[PDB]
Amino acid sequence: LPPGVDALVKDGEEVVKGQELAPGVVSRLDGVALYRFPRRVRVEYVKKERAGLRLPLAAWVEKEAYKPGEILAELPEPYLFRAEEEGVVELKELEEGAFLVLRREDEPVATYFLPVGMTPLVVHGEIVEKGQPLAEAKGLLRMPRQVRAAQVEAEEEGETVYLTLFLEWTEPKDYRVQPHMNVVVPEGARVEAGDKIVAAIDPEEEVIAEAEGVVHLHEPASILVV
Amino acid sequence: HEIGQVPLLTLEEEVELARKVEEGMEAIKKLSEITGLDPDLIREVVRAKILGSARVRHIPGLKETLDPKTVEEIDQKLKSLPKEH
DNA sequence: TGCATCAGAGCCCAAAAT
DNA sequence: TATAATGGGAGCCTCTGATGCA
Repeated sequence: LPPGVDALVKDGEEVVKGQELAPGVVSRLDGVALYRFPRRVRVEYVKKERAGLRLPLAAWVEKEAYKPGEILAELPEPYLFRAEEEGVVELKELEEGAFLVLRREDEPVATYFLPVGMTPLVVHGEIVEKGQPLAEAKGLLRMPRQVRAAQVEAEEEGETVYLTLFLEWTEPKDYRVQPHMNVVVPEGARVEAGDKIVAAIDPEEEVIAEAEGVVHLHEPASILVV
Repeated sequence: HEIGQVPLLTLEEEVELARKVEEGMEAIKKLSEITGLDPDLIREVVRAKILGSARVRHIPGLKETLDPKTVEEIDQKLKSLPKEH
């Protein structure tokens, strides 16, 4: 496989003769394709966190859970979502959508979820006071493509709803594998904290799984079609 | 011409084979410990099964004649081991 | 079935051989 | 026993019989 080029088929996948393995590589025979030496291992780590939101009662659609992409609310007019605690902002941005985490000292005092359609008005490390706008929400706001809502609680205060969302999503981290290293973990494997992913000559440069997650192989050195 | 039919190794391919060879030797050591069986004898049974039925013969140092009867017994003794062994 | 092409088979004796 | 090293080298008659192609 040409350097930097990522494979079309995945390790283990049954393959017909003539099928395209890589952008410039076409298979000559039927059989099982096998990854030889993956250069980059992408591990999607499993995170389950409880985060809040407040919306105009008229703009939100009542559901017990939200699948990725599902419409969360439709706002007649632009709405300013405001902080309910004072703290410093830790902004953590997903593919689309964001998480916002307020902390005083180092103890987190609030965790907010900004779905898509909600533009942060704050930046990482900004000091905020109760009632000041964190994010502008304009038009239709929906769940991001990579993140779900497993449980949805709604409290009603005045003209607003406060959603307590139990959110589940995977955060990718990439690891580079050097020629003297071997991947000790299979494609689609589940790893816990401490589990070895890639092995090497000396204890450092080893890849140990940071927390719970699933493993994906990219950029193989070559593909062996058997 | 026969030499030219085996492709040369990539640095990656070379390290992989070398790595597996070293590890295989460490494995033979462990099987000696577990079973209380001769490491050399173990190596010939392992090697016999990889090379296939084609080559099976007595080795000058081994105390037992190495024939499909004896290699089946020892191979069946190895396969009688617990999963982690 | 009839015909080239090639591989393999042979090519004096005795004397001597410095 | 440890830089890396990865595919060789010389070459010059007649008849008979079997074998491989019209």
